[PDB]
Parts: sequence; structure tokens; C-alpha cells
Amino acid sequence: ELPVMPWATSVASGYTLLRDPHHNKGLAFTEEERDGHYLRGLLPPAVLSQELQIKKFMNTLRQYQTPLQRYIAMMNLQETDERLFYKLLIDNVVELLPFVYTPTVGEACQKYGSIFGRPQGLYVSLKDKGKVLEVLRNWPHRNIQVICVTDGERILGLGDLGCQGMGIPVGKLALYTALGGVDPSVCLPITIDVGTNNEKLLNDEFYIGLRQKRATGEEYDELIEEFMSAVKQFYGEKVLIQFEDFANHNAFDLLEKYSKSHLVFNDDIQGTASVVLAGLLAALKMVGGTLAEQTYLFLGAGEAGTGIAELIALEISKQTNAPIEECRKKVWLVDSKGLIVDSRKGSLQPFKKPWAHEHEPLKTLYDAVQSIKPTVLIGTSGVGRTFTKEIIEAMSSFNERPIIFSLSNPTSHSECTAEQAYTWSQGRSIFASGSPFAPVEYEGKTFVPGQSNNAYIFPGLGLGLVISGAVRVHEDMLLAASKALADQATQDNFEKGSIFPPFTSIRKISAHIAAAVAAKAYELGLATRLPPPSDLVKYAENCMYTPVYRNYR
Amino acid sequence: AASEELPVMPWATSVASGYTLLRDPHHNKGLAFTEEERDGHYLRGLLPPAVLSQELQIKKFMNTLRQYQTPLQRYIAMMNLQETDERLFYKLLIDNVVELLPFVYTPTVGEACQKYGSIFGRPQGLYVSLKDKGKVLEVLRNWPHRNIQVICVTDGERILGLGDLGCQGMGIPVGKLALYTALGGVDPSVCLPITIDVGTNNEKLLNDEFYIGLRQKRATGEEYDELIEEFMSAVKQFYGEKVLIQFEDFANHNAFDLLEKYSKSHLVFNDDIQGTASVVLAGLLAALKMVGGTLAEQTYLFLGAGEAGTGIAELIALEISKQTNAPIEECRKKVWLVDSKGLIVDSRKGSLQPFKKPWAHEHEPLKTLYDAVQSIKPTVLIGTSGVGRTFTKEIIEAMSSFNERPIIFSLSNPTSHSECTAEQAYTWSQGRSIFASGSPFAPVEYEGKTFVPGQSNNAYIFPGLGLGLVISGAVRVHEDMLLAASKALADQATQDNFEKGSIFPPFTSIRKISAHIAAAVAAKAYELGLATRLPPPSDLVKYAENCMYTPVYRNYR
Amino acid sequence: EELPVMPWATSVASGYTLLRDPHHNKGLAFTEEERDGHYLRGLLPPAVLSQELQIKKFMNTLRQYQTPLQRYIAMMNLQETDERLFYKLLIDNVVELLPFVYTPTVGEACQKYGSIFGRPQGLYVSLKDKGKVLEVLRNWPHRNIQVICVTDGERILGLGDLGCQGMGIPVGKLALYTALGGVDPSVCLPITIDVGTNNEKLLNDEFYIGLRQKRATGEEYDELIEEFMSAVKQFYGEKVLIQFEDFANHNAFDLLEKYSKSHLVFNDDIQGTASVVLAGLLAALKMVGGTLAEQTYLFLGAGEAGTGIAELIALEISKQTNAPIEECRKKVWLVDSKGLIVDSRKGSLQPFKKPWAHEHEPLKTLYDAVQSIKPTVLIGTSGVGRTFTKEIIEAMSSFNERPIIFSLSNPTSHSECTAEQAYTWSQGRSIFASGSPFAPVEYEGKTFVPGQSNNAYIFPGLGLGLVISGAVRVHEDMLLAASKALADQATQDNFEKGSIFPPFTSIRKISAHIAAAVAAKAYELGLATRLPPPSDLVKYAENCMYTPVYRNYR
Amino acid sequence: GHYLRGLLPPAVLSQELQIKKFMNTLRQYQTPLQRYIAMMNLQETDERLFYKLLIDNV
Ligand SMILES: [K+]
Ligand code: NA
Ligand code: NA
Ligand code: NA
Ligand code: NA
Ligand code: NA
Ligand code: NA
Ligand code: NA
Ligand code: NA
Ligand code: NA
Ligand code: NA
Ligand code: NA
Ligand code: NA
Ligand code: NA
Repeated sequence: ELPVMPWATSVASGYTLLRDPHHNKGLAFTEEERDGHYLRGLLPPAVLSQELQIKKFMNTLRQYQTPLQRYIAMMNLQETDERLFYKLLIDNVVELLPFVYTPTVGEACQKYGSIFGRPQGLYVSLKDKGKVLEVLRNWPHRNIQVICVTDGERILGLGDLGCQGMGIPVGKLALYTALGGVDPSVCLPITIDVGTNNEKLLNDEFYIGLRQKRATGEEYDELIEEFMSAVKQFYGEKVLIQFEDFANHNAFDLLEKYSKSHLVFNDDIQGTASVVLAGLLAALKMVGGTLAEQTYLFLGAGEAGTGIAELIALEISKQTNAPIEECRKKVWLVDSKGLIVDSRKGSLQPFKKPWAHEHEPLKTLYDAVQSIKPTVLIGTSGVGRTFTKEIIEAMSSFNERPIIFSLSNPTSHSECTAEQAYTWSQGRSIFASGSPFAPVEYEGKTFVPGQSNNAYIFPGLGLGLVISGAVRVHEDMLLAASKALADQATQDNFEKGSIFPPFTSIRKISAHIAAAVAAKAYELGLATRLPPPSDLVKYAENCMYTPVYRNYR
Repeated sequence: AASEELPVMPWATSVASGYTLLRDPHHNKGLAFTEEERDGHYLRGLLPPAVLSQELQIKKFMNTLRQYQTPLQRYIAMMNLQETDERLFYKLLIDNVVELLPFVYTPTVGEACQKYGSIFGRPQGLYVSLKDKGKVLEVLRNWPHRNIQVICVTDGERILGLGDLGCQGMGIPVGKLALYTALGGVDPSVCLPITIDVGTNNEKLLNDEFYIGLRQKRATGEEYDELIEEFMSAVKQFYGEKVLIQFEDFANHNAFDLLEKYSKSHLVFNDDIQGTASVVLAGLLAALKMVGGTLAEQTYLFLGAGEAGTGIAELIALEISKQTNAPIEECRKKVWLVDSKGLIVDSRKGSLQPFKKPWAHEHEPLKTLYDAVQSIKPTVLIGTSGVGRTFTKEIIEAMSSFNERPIIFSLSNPTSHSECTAEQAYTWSQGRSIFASGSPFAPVEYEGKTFVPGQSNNAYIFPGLGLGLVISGAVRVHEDMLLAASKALADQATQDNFEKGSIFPPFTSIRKISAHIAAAVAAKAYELGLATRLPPPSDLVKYAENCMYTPVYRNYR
Repeated sequence: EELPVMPWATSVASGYTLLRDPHHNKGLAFTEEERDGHYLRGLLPPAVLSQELQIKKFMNTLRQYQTPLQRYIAMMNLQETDERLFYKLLIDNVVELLPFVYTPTVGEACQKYGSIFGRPQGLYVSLKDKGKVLEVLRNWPHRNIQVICVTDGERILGLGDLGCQGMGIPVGKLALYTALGGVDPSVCLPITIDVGTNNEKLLNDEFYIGLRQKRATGEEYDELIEEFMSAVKQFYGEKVLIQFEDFANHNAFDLLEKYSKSHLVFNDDIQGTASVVLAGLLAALKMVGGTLAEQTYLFLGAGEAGTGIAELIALEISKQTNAPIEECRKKVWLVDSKGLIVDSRKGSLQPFKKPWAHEHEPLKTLYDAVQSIKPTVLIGTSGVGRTFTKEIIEAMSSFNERPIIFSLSNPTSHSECTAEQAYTWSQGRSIFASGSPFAPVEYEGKTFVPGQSNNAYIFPGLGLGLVISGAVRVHEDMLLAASKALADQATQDNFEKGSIFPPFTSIRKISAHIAAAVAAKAYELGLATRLPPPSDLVKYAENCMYTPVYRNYR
Repeated sequence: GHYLRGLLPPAVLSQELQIKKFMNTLRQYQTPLQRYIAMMNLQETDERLFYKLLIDNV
């Protein structure tokens, strides 16, 4: 006895067909399609193939001089011809990923109100309190399997962008489709608008959100609770909810509460941890060594930092068979007050305590790098230019091949650049970054730095959950995904300095990740699509959305 | 690859409002649209000011329905309602099942098929003809409900006792599916009535200016087989492996061949063969609970040895096999059949159609039913011959002379073709016969008692059996599911029915009867490994009840 | 244009959307090519049946329903499922079907409307829509409205106050505009204004569809009507025809008075009935000799409808003789509930009865008035059945050779007398006509076929005349012109059977002539806006007429 | 009234501010042809905004 929306169904014809992104083929409508659907005359005589349409659009797209104009033309395409959008992205993913994802999506979010054109996603605000379920009914695709949701509090390293954070889930789900093969009709981008503490946006006449400060405490928790309950009631038990770009306290609390009642994943805490782990398994495959033999130092000890560290420690426990507390002993984190150490146990946030070992207090990253002498440095602070020449030279002075992960996004917030990491280390850093850098020529050799970004993981991980009918996420699924990504890494990639295969392999990578995730769901008793298929890799491959145009009756 | 290239329908959706909402029978509530729904969907002024509950709409509709003078007028008004307010139709039907069943199923539905062209109003169901050869799948694509789970299909060749009515047989699957919804709780949106038009041999219909089908004699042999094969392969491709295909009112030889060809490859069921077997078995099981005895201890005599009749026999034998652990060849030996030529016996084997041979036991030839009844001395006598009044006074008296409580089933429909009347069975046995029939008879008063004879209607079985297949994800029908349905139906027969002589519970309990049958069928499907909705829920009765469609209006704001 | 608007989407109809749309649905007449191009294959059975065979099929089942009301029900259901089929069936079987979709069966339908309510028809505007009438009009999905027929249900035929169940009347009236007058049904809007009802039986009926209150009156009533009339002008413009039906007599007059100056309006009961009666009298005198001025007229019922008929007779006498209108009233008498309207009562009459208050001894009963005045014409508007008694008709037949008797009250059960009674009690000599239909009467070897003096002969052509000439006001001379056009169609073929009007089988030809004469008169008076006038108005009217023959669809 | 809640973000922008917003991005296109493409796109997305923008910035 929920209220229901009454939907009418009809055959799309004429301009109705041309104006529906899900069906519009533009000039690719065939002769017969045109004569059966009243398109004759509404289009010019010539029939153009999907492949020529891609070429035409790529031609005009490269004439836009700024990355933001290219993001704009891509989103406009997504909202006019969805299959072309996805075939174009897939076939040009290496070139286009920086424009629809990091870094450009970050700029899109900062300027979202000033470029806002065709509506994308669903906005749920404080003003919908008591009527969330009401709002969800307005979404015209009934069969939702993947939700990506943000409150915009922590967009990349750019801070609080409020209701303009919508570009992040819209981005993420396009990658679920393009990289992961998830059907776009079952994807739902959501922004929850509870206000913003961003003064500049509160005073901007184009800000698209509620002009108030962020709600906190009960007012916030009640809205989230109503949302999560509405999702369960409307979409069932198997809907994947992916949390994106919440602040530390909220992100942890949400994962703690809803991972017992729903199928949830936090991309920053769990996705990032998984991709970094894979990058470490591959880095050790190129330069030798075990995960247990390393000493880890993190700059930044919130969601991503502590989550990556926990996953690394967890995999150390699996490979050594030692208790988890032992496996944390060579993982150290530095926050804004400095090294996290026993003498501060007095007053650390809960998620940092397990990392506080007995050690002298140290104020700065540089002093901690000097005293701890890590084999591995991982930056997630969200603060640019924080891996200095002095730091990379130190890391290069006491390791032959220092592993440097500069994970903060977008590009301007990167801890260092690939250029700086290879030069300041004399060609010896194993380097990966959150955001893309071009190849670096150093002293006559080419380095191709891998992008340690959770886009390698979430698309296949989510596909794995969906094809298996998983109802909960378990940490062993994260380790299974990390291992499936590292296992795709080859000698070809390593010779170029790349810890990951390139994104031209992404569909195949996603199919192996999904297969390993699904297998793990079956093994733990968390899968509801029983029985398992006979070949999970083949099944994942066969499940994947293809954006080649349909023929229409 | 090649099936990815197949053209699809570009369906679009939009919010229904105004007359688009009022003209869609799936959503239309008429005067039951609340003030709030009217204000939110642009209905204000299109309806008068008053809001009428679903219960008052039912009462309103019943009052006018009862003022129509002929059964067929009532059929027409009921079909019109189905096609304008679907939830009102289903709720009206459920709450008045005993009174309305004769207007919307048997016998009125037969009369509607006879006259279907002359009363054709609002379209119902999907017609597939010989002219759609090579493009059957393109026709299925025109049906605007995408997830079909139950199909009831006919070629119209043998509609009740009325013969070949060609394309005008659509009244049958339309009626059956209404019962699947009302009695079984199958959601009407997942039900698809289909008529396959391959011509008709009914000369009257071929000359009737109002006949709605192809104006030609039936296709036979290869042309027919190929169209059917294209239909069955298109059904599988478009709706998947789990769709139920119920065959209805095919000619006899055809009905068996389709069932044997397609039981290997699809989920299929024929109501006239499998359903009837199961309801008769349920009846024997209830009768024996009423008078004592086991199925194994009986001796059974059938008048009529049609292929459909031998399937009743075979199911009785199979159940005797389960209760006894004896091979089925041993259990057939107390089941006898009489033909036009007399008792089916071993010495006739050479001149017997093959389906009769399993029943051809060692015995002296007997030319007549009466001689067979006196020689064999059955405890149970079952009529499927299609000839009225073959259970004579001499027969009923013989049956009553060597049985305390003779069990007598006159299954031939309609009433004029009944082997005997209820009045006769009870009068000629001095009140002692356990009686049931295919056609409805009024109660009988005899000396002291009042007798309400049970009616061998396979609507007692098909709705819960299909529900059971659907809720388990069953992929094949197995004969043990038919046994499980029969036992579940007989277990619902209370002492209240037995006091009045009724071996079946009344249709007022049908929704609960369906859920028990569905549970027993589902449980069998899990047991035989034929279920795909895994794992099974722990309480299948409860689960079956909660899967049942309820036609209470939805709220729209 | 701070005026909100309803955004309407437009698309090509197919599949079920086509089948369930009564305006486009052809049922089994969709052709092979239409089916293949509109996703209908399989949704319909293989055969293609013509429009004519659909009509035959439907008439066959129709004639098996045992009650008139069941036939009305089947016909409304057909109007709401296949419009073109409905209108063609009705036009080709008009004599047979009229008594089932119009008087008398429509009366019973209104009395039982809640109990038989199926497919929605028309637009309901209630007191609860106050302040929001325009918003309700926006919900009607046909934008170009040219003819509104509106009631408040207060005086439905002679049946009284039926409240919101009065809807049946405008709905039936508009069907006749289309079937009989050729107005396109898409441009017709039936409306019921629900302000409550004084019928206690309906207020206590669980199936009553209206507001469960007594009728609003005074300023409250007038405010709703004003908002309504202002909304119709703003939304449909200056040229929309508003036909008022079945208002109480006081409201009927006041609304005609007030809105005649501001809108194109027509009251069917006061003007339509006046015009069909005049035409009947013009025919009747062509058949038995004499002049309108030399008759003596007696009315039973002095409502603003009886006085309306009387006023138009006096007006045409004025035109024919040149005498002032006042003197043309001297031989026109009316009997109300307290008796004959006479000068000695004048001080205490309602003002509208005063022009008829001639000097005469006061008389209490109709019969006394019939014996004292000795009319040549007796016209009944009472709403009370069987008031033209044997004694009255015998009297009329003793001092007139051919007494003219019009028994106008509907439905049949409220008719002043029956045709059997008229011809029997007059010995075959009455020229009789009635509001409701009667079967042929056999008397001493002669067959009498009584005419129907019902405004269905007039309103269809008259509104078509207003519409095609772009008229902006109704003038009394249009009513005289319509009367004369109808009487000019009466021939000796129909007089020989005793019918003062041509049969309904000629109604399209009659309506074209009425429309031509109404339009000519609009141009002649400076009331027409479709300029310049076409030169052959009768031909133009015929060519303007809706045909319900199916369209072919691409 | 028209089932838009959630499909749009919370803020309501006036016709005038939409004009200003579109003019600001229009000026940042480098070529005349790009300005044409953006205008044609607006004519086919929001007809009234297109014509009002054009009339006020003719
Ligand atoms: K970041
Ligand atoms: Na979270
Ligand atoms: Na397509
Ligand atoms: Na039926
Ligand atoms: Na057959
Ligand atoms: Na069969
Ligand atoms: Na029987
Ligand atoms: Na059942
Ligand atoms: Na149909
Ligand atoms: Na109505
Ligand atoms: Na009358
Ligand atoms: Na949106
Ligand atoms: Na809001
Ligand atoms: Na415009």
C-alpha cells in the first residue's frame, strides 16, 4: 500500500523518438526505421553509421579549447543520444576519461551552477523531508540496481561544493556503464542537498542548491535514514548503494549503520583501498618483495588513508597468517598534527587509534620520512605539493625503488606530479597517481605512470555484486578484487613503469574483477543468484551492456 | 549475435493523467479516484464530485448485472468491465465467485465463443494466424506487457462440447486466465490469452459474415506443425524458459502430441488431460476418506476409453503405485475400461489403438457395460463416454447391490450428456451412492436427507497448480506435481462437505485451496530439482498466500 | 496572459493507445495497412469488417436488450468507445434510436444516472471549484470548443430537480447537434453545474454522484455562474455558443437576460421550444387553412417557457400584420396554478405574466377556460401528465372543426395526453403534436402519424447557423427565421399522414435550411463575423457538416 | 504539479538569470561557429529562452 505512480506505455515515434536519449539514433535511423516511425523529412536524406557519428563528434570535440567545454559537450551528448555517448567513450576512453572524470569533473562541480544545462540525476533535499519516497517515484526507470549518492561535502580535494557535487555520481555511473558494462537504465545518480558551508556558493546567484548552512546531528541523520529506508522499500534488498564524497565522520557512520541492513560500498574508504592494494601487489611483482616486508607511511589519515591501511594490514594477515594487530606494526600515518603515535592516544578520533604505535612524536612529514624510512609513501591528504623535492630525494636516498602513490585529486591537488617524482628520484620511483599525467621522458627513457584511481575497481566490483545477487559487501570481496586487478598487470606494462594495465583493457579487467567478486559472494553465502553459472568470467562478459544501436520495429 | 540484431519495439513511458488514465483499465478507478488523486492527475471535472468506494462500485455493478435477462448479456457486461476497470472486475468476481462463475466461465463462455463475432466489443488477447508465418515473434512484440509468465493458448478446434469454433475460441483462454487471477492469485498483467488461427472446419462460421478468423478450412500436417513450432520457439525466445504454456481446447489427438512434443522443452500443461485427471483423483481421495478404504483396495471401472480417459486411469494407477511401492504394471490390474466394443481385454490387443493396450488385462470378453459391472464388481464407476444416460437404473442398482457405498462419477458434460443425473444416482442407490459429476445439479432431497453433489470442475486445480509452478520457478511439469495437487485438494475437504455428500469443498474457499495446492506443487518442484527460485522459502503456504494478487485499488497520491 | 496554461504533448497514436481512444478507434474496421503500420496486428483478430457491417452487428445485439434503459446504456458505451461508429449508427437509424438516446429514455437515465454510471462524459463544475473554474476547463482535452450545452439539473424535462444527474441532458443534446445538425463532436462540450439538489431522495441515495447538499441560491449561486461565464469567454473567446438547458424558469430567464448582452447564448427551453412550436403552427395552418392572427391560443403552464412560446407567436403575428406586439397578445391566454391570467389579478402577478393579463372574468380551471375562451389552439407546457382530459379534448373538438393540440411536456409519462387519446376523443379531427414520440394511431380505418413538436427539430440547425456565420449574438428574428425554414420543409407528403413536420429521416436537409436562414439573418443584422458571406448559404451549411465516415490513417 | 520534483535541483532561476548565464558561457567560446552551435542547441532545448535571449541581445 505505498502510493504508486501510474505510467502509460506507448510506441515512440516522430519527435518523441528523436527527443528520447535512450532511443534516439540521430542520422543513424535506417530507411525502414524512418518509414515505420514517421521520421521521413524530420531528418535529412543521408543515413550515417554509428561509427561515422563517433568520428564526427570526436572531430568537433577536439576543436573545443578548454577541458570544461569538452565536459559540457559530452554531457549534452549523454542527454541526447545515449548509445552514441557510450560507444564514443568506450572506443576513446584513454583520451576522454580526463574530460568526463578527474580532473575536469572537479571543475565541472565547482562551476556546476554556471554551466547547468540538461538535467541529470535525482536531487533529494531537506525540503523533501517526509516525502523522499514521493521524489523517487518521479524517476522514469523503475528497475534500479545501482545508486551512486553524495552530499557534496568532500568533493575530490576541493571541499564542500554542496548540491553542485552531482557531477561526481553522474560521472561515476557513466563509468559503471562504459568501463563496467552496467546497463545505464538501471543506474541512478543522486545528490542529497542538506545545505553547504561554502560561503562563495551561498552568495552565488547561480548556486543550484538550498541557500543555508549544512544541517548536522538529528536533522541530518533523519533525512539519511528516510532516504535509505525509501530506497529499500522502493528498490528491494539487492540494490547497490555507492557512497561518494561524504566527509570522514559521516562516511564512516553511514558505512557502519547501513552495511548491516543494505548492500553498500563507500568508494573512498573501500574502492580506493582496493585499487591501492592492487597497485602494491603489482609494484612488488615488478620490483620483488612481499607485502609483509614493507614499511608504509601515509600522508593523510581520514577515510581513504585509514581504509587503505586497514586493507593492506588485512592482506598481510592473510599472507602471513598472523593476527591483525601484528600486521599493522609497520604502517604509519601522518595527519595535520603530525605522526600518529602512542603518546597521542589521549585524543585521536576512533578510526586512527589502531595506527598509534610507540614512537617519538614528529611534527612534519619530512621528519617522519627521515625517522621511519618507509619503502612506501602514500598521499591522500587532498593538499597539493606536499611531496616536496626534499621528501622524494629522501625516499630515493634509502630505497633503490621507492614506491610513491600521489592519490589526491584533481591534478592541482596532487601531492606531486609524475615529472617531479621521476626527476627528483633519478628515474627510480615506482609512481602512481589519482589523476592522469602524461608520459615523462627522463634522461632518454619513457615512463608511463599508472593511475591509482578507484575507477579500475568499482565498475567490476559493482558488476560482480549485481550478477551474483549479493546482499552485503564483505572485505574479502575487496581483496578478491585487488588480486584480480594485479593479476592483469603484465611485463608490457611494467617495462613502461605502469603498475596497472591501460584503460583500453578495462572491460576485460572489469569482467575478471566481477567474476572474483561474485565467486567470493557465493563462497561466503552472500549471493542470491543460485546456482552459480558454470564460468563466471564468461558470464560477466556476456552480461555487459553493449552500446551498439538496436534496430527498431 | 543474430538475435541481438532482431528488431525491437521502442517503448516510451510517461505519466498517465486525465483521460489517458481513465481509459487504461489497468489504472482506472472510476468514481473511486480520491479527491487528492483527481487534483494530482488532472481528473477534476472529468468525474462528478462524489467519490465511491470500491465496495459500493461492486454493489452498483451487481445490481445492474442481475437485471440483464440472458446469461450472455451478463457475459458481455462482465467483459466490458474487465476491459475498463480491471481491479473492479477481479474484486467483483472474487467476492461473488459462486454466482458469477457460470456467467464468466462454463457454460455461458461456450455460448460466447459460438457467438463471439456477433458480440465482439473490446479486444482481448492476442491472435496469431497462419498469415503471420515467419513473423510470429513480431506479433508477440505488439503485446504491451513485457513479462509474461502465464499463457493460455487455443486453436479453437474443440471448445467444450461445441466442436470447432475456430478463431472464436478466444473466449476460452480469456476466461481461464480470469480464473487464474481471481481463483489463483496470478497477477493479470503477467497473463496472456492466445488464439492460434489456422482456419476452421465449421461451415456455418465459414459462411457467417461476422466470423472473425481466417475464412478457410483448418491447416493440418506440416503447415500446422511448423506454425506451432514457430510459436513455441518464439515464446521461449521472448519470455524465457519459465513461462507456463497452458494448452486448452485442442482436438484430442493433437492435444496429446503437443503435450508429448513440448513437455521435453518447455513448461507446459494441458488442462483437459492433466487437470481433469488430477481433479478426478482428488475426488476419489476425498470419497475414500468419507467412506473408508485405500485407493489400492478399490476396483475401478470406466465407461469410455478415450485417450483423455486413460490418462485419468493412469493417474489413479500412479498414485496407487506411490502408496503401495508396487510397480505401476501391477497397479493398473484393478482398473478396467469399456469401449464401444465392450470391455478392453488381452484378446483384443491386436485390434486396439496403442494407448488402450496397457489396460487390456486377461479376462473373458464382455460386450456391454452391464455385463462388465456384474462380472468385475467395481467399487468405483467412472463415466467419461460422452453419452448421456448410460448409467441406467439397472447399473446403479447393480453397483448398489455389492457395494455399501458405491462411488459413481458421471463426468461427461454438459448435463444432457451426463451418464446419470444426481436425482437418479441417489434415488436408484437408495441414498447410498457417493456421487459427483462434471455438470452442476441442484441438491437432491431423498427420504430424510439433503444431498449436495460435488462437481468435477478442474478450476479447483489449475489455478493453484499454475501458481505453484510460477512461484517455484518450475521449468517442467512432472506427473508427481499432479499427485501433489490432487492430495492437497482432497486434504481441504472438511466434514461440512461430507455431511452434505460433497466430496469437494465449495468455491467460496478457492483462494485458500489454491494456496495449499500451490505450496504442494512448489514443494514437489523443489524435491525433484525442477525449481529455479532458489533457495525454497521455509513456509510455502504462507509464501504462496503472499504472492497472491489482490485487486484492492492502489493509491496514486 | 498571466493565464496559466496546460502543457499538452502530442504524439502519433498506435497500439492500445489507438484502440482506447474513441475519437480514432475503428475496431475491426482498421484495415490491413493501418494494422501493420500501428502495431495492431495480433491485438485484433484477422478479419476486417466494414463500417456498415459494424452498424448491422451493433443493431442486432441492441434490439435484443429488453429495456429502453439497457439500450441507452449500450449506446453511451458505444459513444465512448468508437465515436464515428456511434454517430453513423445513430444518423442511419435515427427514427428507431431517438427514443433511446433522447426523450423519453433520457429522462429515466437522468433519474437513475448514479446507478448506471459507466464511462465518464462531459465536464462537471461544482461549488467546490469556486475560484478555480478556469483550472477545471483546462482539464478538457479538446481545445477548440464552439458549442457548450450546460445545465444545473434543476428542471429536467417535467421530472424536476435531479441535481448533478442532469448530465444526461447536455450529453444527449450535443449528440443531436452532431447527428442531426452536423456539428463536429470534437468542438462540443457538455457541462453540468453542480450547486446541490433539493431532491431528498437523491441526497439520501448512496449512488448519487453530486454534492450532498441543498441547492445554493442568491449571491453564492450567482457568483459561481458569473465565474463560469467569465471563464468560458476568456478560454474559448467571444464566438462560443452557450446553450442553456433545464434551468428552473426564474434562473433560465435571469441568465438569458444578463448574458444575452455579453455572450452568444441560447436557452433551448424558452427560445428553442418557442421556435419549434411556431413552426408547428405555421405548418398546421398550411394544412387546414387560416392565419396566425385569427387564432385564439390557450396555454396550460405560464412558466417563462410558456410565456416564451406565447411571446414568439405574438411576435410573428406582429410581423405578419404590422399591429403593435401588445395587440398581437390579445388572443393569447395562459393558465397558471391559480387559474387564468387575467387583468384583475395583474397587481399581484410576477412582472413577466403581466403582458398576458387581459380583461376577463377570473376562472380557476383549465376546462372552464377552454369552454369560456374557445381557443382554436391548445398548448400544454405544464410538466404534469394527463391534464388534457377527455372533457377538455371533447370540448376543443365541439367548437373547432380541426382543434390544434400540442402536448409538449416530456417524457411520455408527463405528456398532457397521448396521441391515442387526442385522436379518439376528437373523432379523428385533432391536429396533434407532442414532445415525446408516439406510435401511429388507427382510427375508423385512417392512420394518424403524430408529429413531434420537440426542439430537436430546431436547435441543431440553429446552432450550426450561428457557428458557420460566426454570429456573436442571438436575435429574436433568427428564431422567426428558423421557425419559417422548418415549416417551409413540411410538405403534403407528411400532411396526408397528419404529421405537421417532415420525418427525422430528412433532418440533415432540414438543419441545412435552418442554418442557412439563421446565418442569412446574422449577416442581414450585422451580427455575423465570417465575412464576406458565402453566396449559396444552404450549400455552405451542407458542406460544413460533419460526416462520421471513418478516416484512413497513415 | 508536473512531477518535476527531484528531476531538477532545488533552486528556481528566473528567465533573466538564465539569459545572463547563457550569455556568460556564450562569450567564452573561441569561434563564431561554436556560438552558432550553442545557439541552435538552445533553440532545440528551450525555445522561449532562445527567442528571449536573441531579442534582448540582438
Ligand atoms: K581525492
Ligand atoms: Na559511507
Ligand atoms: Na538503439
Ligand atoms: Na470470460
Ligand atoms: Na486442435
Ligand atoms: Na496439449
Ligand atoms: Na455430468
Ligand atoms: Na486451485
Ligand atoms: Na487484444
Ligand atoms: Na458523466
Ligand atoms: Na409529450
Ligand atoms: Na534529472
Ligand atoms: Na527541494
Ligand atoms: Na514558443
